[PDB]
Amino acid sequence: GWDMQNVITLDTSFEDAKTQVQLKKIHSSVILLYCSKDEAVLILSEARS
Amino acid sequence: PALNIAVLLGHSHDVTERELRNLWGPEQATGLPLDVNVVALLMNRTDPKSLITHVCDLMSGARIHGLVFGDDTDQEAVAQMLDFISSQTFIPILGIHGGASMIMADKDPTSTFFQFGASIQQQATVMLKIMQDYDWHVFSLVTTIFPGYRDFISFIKTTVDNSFVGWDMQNVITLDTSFEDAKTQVQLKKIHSSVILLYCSKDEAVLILSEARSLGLTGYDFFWIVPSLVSGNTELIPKEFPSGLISVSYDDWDYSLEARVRDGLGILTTAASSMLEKFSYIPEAKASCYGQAEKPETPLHTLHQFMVNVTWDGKDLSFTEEGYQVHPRLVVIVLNKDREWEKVGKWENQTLSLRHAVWPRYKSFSDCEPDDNHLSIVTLEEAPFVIVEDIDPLTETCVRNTVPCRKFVKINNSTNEGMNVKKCCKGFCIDILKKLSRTVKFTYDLYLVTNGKHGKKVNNVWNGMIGEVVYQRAVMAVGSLTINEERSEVVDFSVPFVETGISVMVSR
Amino acid sequence: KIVNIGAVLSTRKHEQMFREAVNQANKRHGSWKIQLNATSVTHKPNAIQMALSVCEDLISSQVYAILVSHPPTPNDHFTPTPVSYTAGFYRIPVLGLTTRMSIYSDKSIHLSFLRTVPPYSHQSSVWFEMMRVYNWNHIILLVSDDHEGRAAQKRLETLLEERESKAEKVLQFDPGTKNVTALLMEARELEARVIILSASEDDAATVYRAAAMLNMTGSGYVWLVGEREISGNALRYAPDGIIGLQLINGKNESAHISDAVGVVAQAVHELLEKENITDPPRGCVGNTNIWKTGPLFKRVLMSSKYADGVTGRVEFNEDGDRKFANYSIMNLQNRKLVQVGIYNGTHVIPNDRKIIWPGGETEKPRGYQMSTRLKIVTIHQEPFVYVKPTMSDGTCKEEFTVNGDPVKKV
Amino acid sequence: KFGTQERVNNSNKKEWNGMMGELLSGQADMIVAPLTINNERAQYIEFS
Repeated sequence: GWDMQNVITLDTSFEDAKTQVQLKKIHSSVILLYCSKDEAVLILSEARS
Repeated sequence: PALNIAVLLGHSHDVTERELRNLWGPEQATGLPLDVNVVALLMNRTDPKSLITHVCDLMSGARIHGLVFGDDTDQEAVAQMLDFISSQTFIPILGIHGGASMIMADKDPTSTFFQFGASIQQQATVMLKIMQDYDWHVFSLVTTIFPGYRDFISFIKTTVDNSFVGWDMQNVITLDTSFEDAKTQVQLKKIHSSVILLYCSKDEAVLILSEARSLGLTGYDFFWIVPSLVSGNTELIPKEFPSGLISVSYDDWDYSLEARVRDGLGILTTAASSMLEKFSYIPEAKASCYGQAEKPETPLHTLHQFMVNVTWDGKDLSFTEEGYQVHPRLVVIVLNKDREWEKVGKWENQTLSLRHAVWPRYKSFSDCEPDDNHLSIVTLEEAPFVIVEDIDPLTETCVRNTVPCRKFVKINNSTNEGMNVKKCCKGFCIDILKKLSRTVKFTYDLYLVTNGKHGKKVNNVWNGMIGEVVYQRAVMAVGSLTINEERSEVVDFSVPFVETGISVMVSR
Repeated sequence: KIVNIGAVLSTRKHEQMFREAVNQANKRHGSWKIQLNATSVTHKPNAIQMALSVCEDLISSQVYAILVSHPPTPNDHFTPTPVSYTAGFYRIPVLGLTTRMSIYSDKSIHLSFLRTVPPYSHQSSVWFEMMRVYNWNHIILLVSDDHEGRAAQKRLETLLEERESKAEKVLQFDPGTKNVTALLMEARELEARVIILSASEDDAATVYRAAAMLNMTGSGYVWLVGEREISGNALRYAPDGIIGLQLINGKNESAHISDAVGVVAQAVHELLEKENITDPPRGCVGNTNIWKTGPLFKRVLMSSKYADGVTGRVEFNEDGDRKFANYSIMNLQNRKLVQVGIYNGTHVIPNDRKIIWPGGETEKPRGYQMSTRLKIVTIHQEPFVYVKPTMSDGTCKEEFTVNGDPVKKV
Repeated sequence: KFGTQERVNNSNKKEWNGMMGELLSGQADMIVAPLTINNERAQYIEFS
């Protein structure tokens, strides 16, 4: 049993209106992230916030 | 006897003294045991020293037993000054329009200053009634350090804790510090799809709404409800206000200034009449504001207990102990797509009546994501599948295991129009629809069909659920719909979830 | 360049010392850039006289802030109310010197009203600190029906919310009521023994007399009250062992005047370096527009902290009231008042003095007394609770079971 | 009445009747009767 809840692509910037409603959709407890290290820092900071 | 009542208006209103006198002119037995000699006056603008001088001069010369003040500007500083003048001179003052109509929290116990407005408690009650009517049970609460916010939050919590609706108050947000600088954003980031009760001044509410738009909190399913404190001057609409911003206020469209003056004069006359019936006679006003009269100055008989139970022209304009109208003329307005405050609902005799039975979707901004997850669904009442019932008398909302559904019921056999009554639909098909909604993750606005009955091609025109679906008035039909060849040709059917043939039933 | 500061004071020497304090502040900050001209007026018996006088003399003088204080006459019936309204019209900040009334704490009524003394409602905070010291959990509130009682009750309840605790009861009585015996009778049956009172002096005296008459001031009871309950007539009937609060410089005028002048001067100096500063309106009549930078001035004042205030570190909270004031806990012994500790901004520290609780005992009494008279409620259920009428003798006839054992009846 | 959370007609406030009202109002400190325990009653009072 694999639960592909959603597959989100953060195409735009990581602080604007989009990529905030998208990140709110993650209700699961495990998140597989894939990006560059500099983008990983921003995404994880936003997730912490 | 003779009762002197002074009516003060500002220069902005295009109203003349002659018609102020005529407002108490036709002599239709308005005053049964007394004769009212209305004296009117207009001031160019309201500033303190002129206000005190005018009130004192009218008290001295005209010997007025009351006062009716109508202000033109929105200066909130006039209400407390009027209250202070009433406390000092024991002159019953009635706030009518403008700054005089701004509700004050606490007034001097010795003051007889009443206002024609709605307190924050009544605005909270009407907004909660709106929320209950549209099944917005889940909601949040964002406030600031603006005065009275603690009272508003306390009243909201008290009403939530003592309601059978089953409210879902997610959290209480207080952006006390800087909005876009400090940790406040983090709090604003933990709000999910629900109704946001926002309470703050307009200047900072613009910033709050702009930040919310920057945080993606202004989607199609986010409904912002705000009180009249922020929705002030209608003509001033900042560009940061999203469309569909539900608000409540005191109506200035229908309830005109002349009606306000007539109501105030009627209330004063009725209170004076009841006081004449109860007490001995109408007391003379104070001698003068000045002079420092050596006296307790408290009248033996006052107009406080007589203003509590007042009825005029069939309207119940009674006042509470604090000075709030028992039946305020509250109106519910929204910001439509044309960026203009449009009236939607009204609040009369503790009942809220709305023009829209079901909430229409409003595009918050020109760049808002188009609404595709909201589906309009037709349905026909069938005994085992779709059971239609009335609202629960206990909780005044649709009960569990049912869904809202609006039926367009005609007024009577004479007229051709009708009203949309929100009943509760349940049954097999409703359960299937709920499961489909939970699985596919789509919202719906269920509504019964009144044109036809199960669909029929007459004059090459379909009616019923088939007719509504084919003509794009709805997305899907969930009712007890039989899959037929012509219907399958006209519309696309899903897989049959229950086998229903044609059968013959007879008495045993 | 010249900046006017207005003042409404009680006695001529008060305005004289206010003027010399303004001069001292000007010399300290430097008058080369801006000169602080001080204008002042005495109080008048009529409130409308104040309303006209502030317009004719204070508003017409292009003042930036008005410092208001109570009159020499012991009357304290909302004396600074008119000024706070009139200067509130133009959002001109008003500094309350010795006004401890809490109705002004509501910024909704008074748009711009600062003060250097905490109001009576803030006294509740001190009582909460006592909860953390003597471990008292169950209390009775005796607030009044006026605004002070409601505000004090609300603040105490809000403070107790963080502890996930609530007061046992909140008894409310109308101001100036001769008979209050019913409330004390209702409070007597309650298990809690900690009484907190906050009302006017006459009501406090009436409640004290009723409590003394009802044997309410005996051992096992503790009384916590505000300043108004231990000053004046309320002192003469005050039972022994009560604990009240006194502000260190509550009745002092010199220190408050000096500190307020200093803080307003510092705020003016900090404000005048900003751009597009608008001078205050001149003349009460014919000028209806609000001050453009009035709200900015109030925000500057509320965000200004005095360095070395005579009364202490002057600091204003979000409600525009003084924060972190030194409270002296005052205890009544053998019909005399003695200090048994001091409360700083956050904590309470006692002294070498021994606290004498009511009843004469020196040991700290328990917060509440256990009630062994449990009031039992029961419903008539035939298989469980048979109910039978009694005879004229007061008890119903006794029966026996199949084993012969008597059946117990109550 | 055993006790049931009922909406009073005026002011629309939840109020408990019967033994529940007597216990919650302080007139009684203990209920000893065939009182069925459930979610609604256990929210406001504590059962042994």
